[PDB]
Amino acid sequence: SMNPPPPETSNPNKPKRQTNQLQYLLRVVLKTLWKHQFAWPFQQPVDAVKLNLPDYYKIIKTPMDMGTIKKRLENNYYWNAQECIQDFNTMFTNCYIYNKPGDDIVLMAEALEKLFLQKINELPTEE
Ligand SMILES: Cc1cc(-c2cc(CS(C)(=O)=O)cnc2Oc2ccc(F)cc2F)n2cc[nH]c(=O)c12
Repeated sequence: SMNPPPPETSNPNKPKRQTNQLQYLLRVVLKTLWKHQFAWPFQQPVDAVKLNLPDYYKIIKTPMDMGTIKKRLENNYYWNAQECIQDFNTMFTNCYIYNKPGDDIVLMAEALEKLFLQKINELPTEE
């Protein structure tokens, strides 16, 4: 029932980096997913109390959401782009585990996941 604390977006002891790939993930990949018509449920941690989903955090043990990912990109929380990509893949996998196929939320996540994959199919490089 209770909402756990949301995932950290800053850690003074974690080594940070900004790469061109990470800057792209923020400016292009995240901000394009953000504006999609299906993005709104994924823009903040799932509020199990508001939604009356006391089982949500009983089943989902590594929560993740694009709002968290956004703040992590903006705080250069990540070391490389694959760390970020893994937060996206965790967010989608969470949705498919907790829900069932055909659910409206699942249809939303599948659409987002395909757009996301289009956008990271080609990332930039550094010289
Ligand atoms: C990942 C995620 C996000 C949400 C969700 C989040 C918010 C925003 S907040 C501040 O209240 O948490 C509102 N409604 C939601 O549920 C929906 C339920 C039907 C639907 F068609 C569209 C939804 F967005 N849910 C709900 C159930 N399962 C999930 O995996 C899930």
